[PDB]
Amino acid sequence: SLEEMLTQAVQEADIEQVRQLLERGADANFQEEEWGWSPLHSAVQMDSEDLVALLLKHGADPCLRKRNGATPFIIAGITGNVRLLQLLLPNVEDVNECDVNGFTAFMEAAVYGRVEALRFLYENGADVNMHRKTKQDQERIRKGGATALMDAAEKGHVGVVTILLHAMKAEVDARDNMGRNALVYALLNPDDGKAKAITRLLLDHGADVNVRGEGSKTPLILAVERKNLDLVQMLLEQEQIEVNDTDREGKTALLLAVELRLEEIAKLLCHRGASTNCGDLVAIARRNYDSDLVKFLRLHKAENWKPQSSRWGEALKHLHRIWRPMIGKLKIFIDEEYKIADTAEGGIYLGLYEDQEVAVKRFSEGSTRGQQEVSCLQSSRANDNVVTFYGSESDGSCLHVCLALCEYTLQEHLANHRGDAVPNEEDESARNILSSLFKAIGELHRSGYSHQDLQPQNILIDSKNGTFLADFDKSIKWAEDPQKIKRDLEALGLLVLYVVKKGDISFETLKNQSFEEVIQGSPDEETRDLIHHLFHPGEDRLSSLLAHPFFWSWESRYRTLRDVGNESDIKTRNQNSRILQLLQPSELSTSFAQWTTKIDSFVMEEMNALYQDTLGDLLKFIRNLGEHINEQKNKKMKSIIGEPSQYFQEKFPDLVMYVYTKLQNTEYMKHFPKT
Amino acid sequence: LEEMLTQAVQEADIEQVRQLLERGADANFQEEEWGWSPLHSAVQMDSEDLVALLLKHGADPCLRKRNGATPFIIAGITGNVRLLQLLLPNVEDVNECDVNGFTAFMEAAVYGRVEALRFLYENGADVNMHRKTKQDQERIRKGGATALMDAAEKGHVGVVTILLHAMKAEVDARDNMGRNALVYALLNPDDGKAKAITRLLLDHGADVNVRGEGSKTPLILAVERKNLDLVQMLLEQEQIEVNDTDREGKTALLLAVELRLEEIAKLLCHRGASTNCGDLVAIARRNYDSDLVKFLRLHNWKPQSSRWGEALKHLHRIWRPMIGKLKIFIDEEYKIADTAEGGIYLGLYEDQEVAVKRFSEGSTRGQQEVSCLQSSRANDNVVTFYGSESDGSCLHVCLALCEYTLQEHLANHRGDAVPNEEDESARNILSSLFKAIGELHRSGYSHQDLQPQNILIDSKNGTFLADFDKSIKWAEDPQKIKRDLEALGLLVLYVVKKGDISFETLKNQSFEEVIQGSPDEETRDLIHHLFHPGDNVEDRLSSLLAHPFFWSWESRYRTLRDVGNESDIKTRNQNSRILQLLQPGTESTSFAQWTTKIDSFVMEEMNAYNLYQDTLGDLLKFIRNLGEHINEQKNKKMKSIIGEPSQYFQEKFPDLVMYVYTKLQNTEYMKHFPKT
Ligand SMILES: O=c1c(O)c(-c2cc(O)c(O)c(O)c2)oc2cc(O)cc(O)c12
Ligand SMILES: O=c1c(O)c(-c2cc(O)c(O)c(O)c2)oc2cc(O)cc(O)c12
Repeated sequence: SLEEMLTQAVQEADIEQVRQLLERGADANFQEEEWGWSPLHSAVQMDSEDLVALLLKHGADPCLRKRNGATPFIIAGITGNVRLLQLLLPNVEDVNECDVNGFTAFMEAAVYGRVEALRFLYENGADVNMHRKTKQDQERIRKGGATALMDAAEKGHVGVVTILLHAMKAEVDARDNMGRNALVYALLNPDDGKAKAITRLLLDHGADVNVRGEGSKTPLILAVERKNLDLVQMLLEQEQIEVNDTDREGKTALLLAVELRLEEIAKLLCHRGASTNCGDLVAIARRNYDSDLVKFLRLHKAENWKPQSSRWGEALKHLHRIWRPMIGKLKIFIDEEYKIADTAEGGIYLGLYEDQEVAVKRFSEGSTRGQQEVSCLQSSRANDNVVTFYGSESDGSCLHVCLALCEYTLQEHLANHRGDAVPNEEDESARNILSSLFKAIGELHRSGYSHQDLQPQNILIDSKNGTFLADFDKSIKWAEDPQKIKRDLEALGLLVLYVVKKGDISFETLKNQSFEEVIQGSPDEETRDLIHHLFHPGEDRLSSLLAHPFFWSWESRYRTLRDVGNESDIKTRNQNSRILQLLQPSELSTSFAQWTTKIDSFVMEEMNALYQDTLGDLLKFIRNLGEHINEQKNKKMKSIIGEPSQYFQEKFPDLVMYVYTKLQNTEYMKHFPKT
Repeated sequence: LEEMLTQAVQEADIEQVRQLLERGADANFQEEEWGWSPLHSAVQMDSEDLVALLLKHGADPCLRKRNGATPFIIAGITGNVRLLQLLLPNVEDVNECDVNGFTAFMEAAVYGRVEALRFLYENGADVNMHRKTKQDQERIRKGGATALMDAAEKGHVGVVTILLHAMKAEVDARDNMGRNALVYALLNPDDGKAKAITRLLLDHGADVNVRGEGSKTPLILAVERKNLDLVQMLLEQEQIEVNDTDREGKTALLLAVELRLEEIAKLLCHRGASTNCGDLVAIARRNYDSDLVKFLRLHNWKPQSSRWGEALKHLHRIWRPMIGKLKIFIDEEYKIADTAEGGIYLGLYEDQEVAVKRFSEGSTRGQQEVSCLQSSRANDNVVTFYGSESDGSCLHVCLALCEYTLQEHLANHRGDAVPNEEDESARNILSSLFKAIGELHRSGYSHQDLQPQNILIDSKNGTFLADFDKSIKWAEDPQKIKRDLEALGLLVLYVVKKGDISFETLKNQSFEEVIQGSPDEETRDLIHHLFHPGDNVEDRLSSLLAHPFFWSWESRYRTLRDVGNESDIKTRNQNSRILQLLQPGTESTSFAQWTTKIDSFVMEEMNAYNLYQDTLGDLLKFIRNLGEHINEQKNKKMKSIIGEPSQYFQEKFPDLVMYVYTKLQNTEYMKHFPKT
């Protein structure tokens, strides 16, 4: 706290407290570990001649570097005080000492427009044509290498540029590692006046005008985008300028002028020999409502992008063909032709995000619902079962949310494929859809968000039969109300029935039913138990419910009953054994009590070649039946049973649930199929 | 052709139009794309002759195009007054608006056509009419702007003055967003026109405490524009609330210090702006504004990654300027790895932790990376692509942050599994790579540089593909796909061998050398199929996901059991189909005379009735019979010798799984294979 009380004194500019602590034994070279600012650094920055002299009296190193490698001498280039530079010069080895990015004290006078500081460094040996030497990470991407002339032109300091070109013999056509001269840096100053002045100074000295800057843009191209006829006139005064130069996207200087509705600039470019066959300029000027420019062009007289979606395919071809203004990276047109669905605000339309097909949800930029949607999506990019979030683009008044384009809604999807499966077939599709919903909602909870509006319209299907969660305009962070999760689990239960019933029961119908009514509507015991656990849960239950026998295939259910019936203690009917102790409950009346009286009598006799009405002997009955069903002597028996998995679940619907319940958290859990 | 003759209207040749209108061309012909009739195209180009010539032929001046604007409305844009006169006696309402609510009066304001504006005023046009648009736009509070707002946005000082005085315009009118013309004025890039209109609007009583885009006040827009003149003009109003905050809670003074505007900040303090809305002194200090620093002196984010955790806490804590949506600082503390260009650093992209690969904005490899990523967003096993932000010279590619490289990961978990345990992790890694590379091919891209440094592991042990800086579209060269499958083969061995064999060592080996390095027959066969996928490669990676390499040891044991339970194997019917496929002709394999290679005690006890023959069929019967009875009480002695049966049979006869798989691959008995 002795060194730390001296850094507080320098900021308060109490000169006496500094003298009191420098004689008390405070470190003058003490660098704070965060950014490395020494007391000598902080004094020069705030321009206090007294504190810089007082600390230099106590041996404060003027070569002491900060985190970015800048000495207090270099900082004096920023401050611009000439007598601070005088105080530090006799203790500096090289005046061209640069920080880790290559910034010398000379450059810091140019960047900040410190003329009196710039001149002092000039006569004292500072290099005017010094390129910045930075680290090898920046060098490998052609960064750095700029001079003081470029720095001064970028900042628009007309005073500094004039002195460098005349008094200090600066190279006007010097290049950085990117290949850019000071002319490019000049046209980037938003002030129209300052840019005009520096351009004149640079052109008269011989700066190359056919150079490339940001986006392969020439100075002529930058002048058009700035909408400054004066800057264009100065450039076209050179005859060697290449007017037919193309930028990254292949747009020429003339093309951008017509696009931006600049009558005189477009006229000037044509009169200087710019080619008019680089685009349909007349139609562009026609849609701009520039009658004068349309006529002027009259007197001087391939497609390949293929969309991936099938439903929206032909519509995407049109949206790519037509011209639209870009909202950042998004190409969108608000029309009934490109509408996807209606929402509580703005609706959903087709769009193109970096030439990628996306579905666009629109919000008023002030809407809290828009914020809740974009907040939840950014956290669920790692969620595989949530629609892929591209980004958000603002037009100033409309919040555009671009999402992965899907073919049909879950409600629509179940309808379109309703006629595929015979009515008495294992519904594999229902398990694939519901499981992916468990994964989406489960991982969404671990991400701290709850959907709050789970309905089949909010569940989409892509072209590859994948199911995704979407429409988080009503989502919340469930930390604020921990028990609000129950709504998603309740809606998940209704979705289990909605999907099992292949969509025949409407979701509105399911919302108006009570819990007991919904349970009755389930066709089997596996669905009834699953929905119960969703309405009556106990943080990661949704992952644990993926092992529920609902998601077991009929072979896996058949395989599991076989494997239990192969237990040694069931086959020997060891009443003392653990396995029968678990299967011996208390409970109500099961459908497999006196199970011998409900099976075909022909099968009963051949298998007895001592079955009791216990559960253990039923599974033993399944084990012997399963291993031997295909033997020659059982061909007649095989016709009675048919497919055995369907047979036992048909005669005893509660069998799978009953075995699962008793063996859930036991050693015999190992007989369950792997999940 | 008859209606396509209307192309002459574009050339505005009067002779051909009069000649073809009597030839039978539709004057109201609307092209189906946008609905531009010949009368529409004429008013757009301002042709006095063609409007009269077409009005002679009954051309409807109320005929609407796609956006609902009549040729009369278009005349508001053109500004020719005699076109308005030619159409006025044939228009029901002068305030007829298009589908967005643009009337002929408003179209004169947007384009600054004063002579058109004056004519429409005295003929009944509504000056304070708000735009009535469709309910899609209305439900997001879009539209509703007036002619005063239209003129202020475009900066036409002439039109604003006439509207405020001669035409009784409401100065404090609000749109559906809640914005007045003053907000539309401050958005004009022209400094002069914005200043003039602001004075005209303020003198009439325009509300200055209004909110625009992003809850920005008029004062805030002047500060962000860096225009001292506009700030003084606004602070001349006494009712202005100077301490009003935008959406992000930034006040007028706060934004001024951040942007290094000395005098504006000084002016705001002299007008009563609060100084306790932020650490203003330090902000001016890091801007190197010595005078502004002196002047002011006189007056929970938790990262999810574990490895990079403490570093993300610092990057969120420190202040950095934003490169679009990316917060990044190039420092050794936040370095991840070095690349051929730019290296890899930590960053925050929309407050999310991301790994950033850096390129020069001109680099073609940077373009190939961002090109391949945009196509692989739907690929679950490719690193999640967040977005790309440009700093003007550096292409920043933000990707999902992963913990360790596959090479690093195998080392860190090398000590986990006892050497004689099923390598489950190797199957999870390779399968996800097959899914990643497979779907990448379906997306039309090939990796071309598959190496373990290009395979990442997230926090949840998930494996992802990355480093698409050398990817190509394989349509130009279809057979280059085999290279990715060849590198995939080396990855199969590299992952099975737990990384002990270096990848460079494997790249210098030949095909036959690499195959020899495989420790078992399942790996040996898989690697072969990747080196020889054939010219009909197509979707071979999907078909190889059913290869017994990805079968669990339980699934292999279950399948050999299930085959041994076939009726014709238990009865040893040599004529049957099942045995003909397995045993045709009178054997070279490790299970020939397999009865002589197992412990004699197990061999004898199993013989409890014809004994087991040295045929393959009885081996599967031997596995089935052993499996069903292994846990019986009287077999406790036998159980100890074999141990885990799956491990036993695959070790004594390594080719058993491959031999059964090969013989039953495309048969009815394929059903015994595990489900995929
Ligand atoms: O791609 C999408 C999509 O197709 C639909 C959609 C919704 C309906 O209600 C329909 O009837 C319909 O045909 C499609 O909604 C979406 C909602 C999102 O939040 C995000 C999307 O990407 C989609
Ligand atoms: O998240 C990433 C990541 O962590 C690494 C990485 C980490 C290491 O620890 C290394 O040693 C290494 O070489 C690379 O690379 C990446 C490469 C990408 O193209 C994209 C990424 O998202 C990552």
